[PDB]
Amino acid sequence: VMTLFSGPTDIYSHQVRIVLAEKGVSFEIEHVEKDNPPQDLIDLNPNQSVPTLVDRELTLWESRIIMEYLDERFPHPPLMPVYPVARGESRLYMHRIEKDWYTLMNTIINGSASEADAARKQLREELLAIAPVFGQKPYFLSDEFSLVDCYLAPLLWRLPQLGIEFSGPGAKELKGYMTRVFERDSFLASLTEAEREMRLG
Amino acid sequence: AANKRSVMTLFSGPTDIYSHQVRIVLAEKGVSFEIEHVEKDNPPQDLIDLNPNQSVPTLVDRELTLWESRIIMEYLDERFPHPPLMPVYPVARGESRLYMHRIEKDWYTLMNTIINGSASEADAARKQLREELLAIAPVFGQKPYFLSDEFSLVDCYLAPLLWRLPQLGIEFSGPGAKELKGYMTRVFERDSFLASLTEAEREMRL
Amino acid sequence: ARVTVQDAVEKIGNRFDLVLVAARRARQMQVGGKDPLVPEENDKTTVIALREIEEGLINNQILDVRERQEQQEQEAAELQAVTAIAEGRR
Amino acid sequence: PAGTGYAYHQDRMRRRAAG
Amino acid sequence: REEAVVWDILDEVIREHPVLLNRAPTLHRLGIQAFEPVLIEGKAIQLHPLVCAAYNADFDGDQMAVHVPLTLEAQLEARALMMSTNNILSPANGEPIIVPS
Ligand SMILES: [Mg+2]
Repeated sequence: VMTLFSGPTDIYSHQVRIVLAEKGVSFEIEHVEKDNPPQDLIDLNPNQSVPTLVDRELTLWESRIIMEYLDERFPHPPLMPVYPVARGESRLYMHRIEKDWYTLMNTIINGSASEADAARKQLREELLAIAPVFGQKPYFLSDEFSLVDCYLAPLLWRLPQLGIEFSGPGAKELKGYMTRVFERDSFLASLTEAEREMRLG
Repeated sequence: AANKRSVMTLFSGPTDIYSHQVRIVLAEKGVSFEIEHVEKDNPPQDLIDLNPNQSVPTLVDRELTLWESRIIMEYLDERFPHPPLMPVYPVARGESRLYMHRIEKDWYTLMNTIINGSASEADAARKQLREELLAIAPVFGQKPYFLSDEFSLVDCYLAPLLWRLPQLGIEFSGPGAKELKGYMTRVFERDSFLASLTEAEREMRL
Repeated sequence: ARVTVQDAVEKIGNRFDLVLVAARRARQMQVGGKDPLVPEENDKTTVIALREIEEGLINNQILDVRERQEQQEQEAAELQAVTAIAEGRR
Repeated sequence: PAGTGYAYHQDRMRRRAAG
Repeated sequence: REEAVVWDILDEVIREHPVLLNRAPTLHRLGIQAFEPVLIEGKAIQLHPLVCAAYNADFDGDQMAVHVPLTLEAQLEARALMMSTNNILSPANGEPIIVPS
């Protein structure tokens, strides 16, 4: 009965799919038109904002709640720290990227061709900021993939459609990442036919 | 430096509700914290250097500052356990993380809009605000709080935004205020609230 | 002490109301205990409630003004004690 | 709805379609 | 333990607490009547002889349940409506029902 009103394209809907297909939840998605599902979800969703989860009693509309509920209720494998010191690191590191980078990509798509450059290169120099650090752990500040990298796998995958890429530096210690996380069955069996033509993988 | 002890570091705000929402849960667990009522134009030095996003409040405990209204009052409810503030069942837990999202995105804009809005919006917002807060009247009869026996964080998102009721020009009207107005007698004078209230925010009570 | 309610039903000419008035007045003397107006003689609370109804000092009308007078005088205890937050905050 | 319980039914139908 | 203190507490729980004797094939509404108990010693539920013609009870082995009205509105319905001194007129017709038999 666990339904999902995912978008077929948007990184948010691609966010939750990585969590579902990772934990092993037996779910069933009901697509949206482009990023607009029907008017028949306003009853279970006064916001009408995808994604939205519905499992027999519940209604939830956010990447925060929808993605952490599936962690606090389907325990293993766990996608978070264990002791309260480090959750605030992960719980806040994902507040960075969801505030700086994600809304930064608005003008790259929802902003005119002038501001597409205004967001393009000022962000690329950030893209290799944590790039050398990948010689610390395999994943983004973790030896075992967790919720924090859940905002990058659906973010990195949207690179060639967006426009910014790797050229010389920024690809030395960085491209090892996407060749290590893009093969996991979770991100393997989460890719859709619409979100796939944004690259050649 | 700032975190040089085992003590906190909170560059709170003296009027901004993010401080006053945090300090309730901040002090409701009985922890020795430091208050610094500081301004946006001129806060203290540490609030701007180690705070590369520069919000209000900002809590710092031996590793880094934690800036948010949610990340803070979550970090304390997950590290200082007793007494508890959020339920156990993850079904009725994240929904308790939903009213907090249907308030910061529902009844926050009715405060900023009344802070920078035109003359009719200030009552238009007060229109959509005052009657709507009466559309939630019968809730309190069933549960002694917002659909939860224990004092939980979802109640703490209300009272700081029920303590600024007439401070931005609001007063109740209609049948059934005795259920909600009498309810305010049950929350507005608690140790978690009484000792926590900022005297600057009190003078709009008379 | 009371064997028949034939006399405590002439103040209220209806059996199905005598068992409603006295069922409610006989609670105030048990929970949130008020005081029995009659002098009790080592009886329960029920039969004490049925001994006021006969002497007219309780009925479905008096049993509200006796209380709603109190429900607002506690609100007279609201505002007059509301001065306690009036002079405690300034 | 007949007897001592008939009283309280005088009030239930006096609410729906009203206040 | 049946300590000798409870035999004096039990008699104050039964001050004015009507019980509900009722016989088995209950034909008409007079087949259920409350009573105010009095503690005897033995194992037979005594019963006033006038009323034994309402239950239609010979005393040659017939038994009788005894319920207990529990709440506070339910031991007034057993004292106003159902008490045994209110039914001295059978509902089927005005003729008495407590005729000395
Ligand atoms: Mg026989």
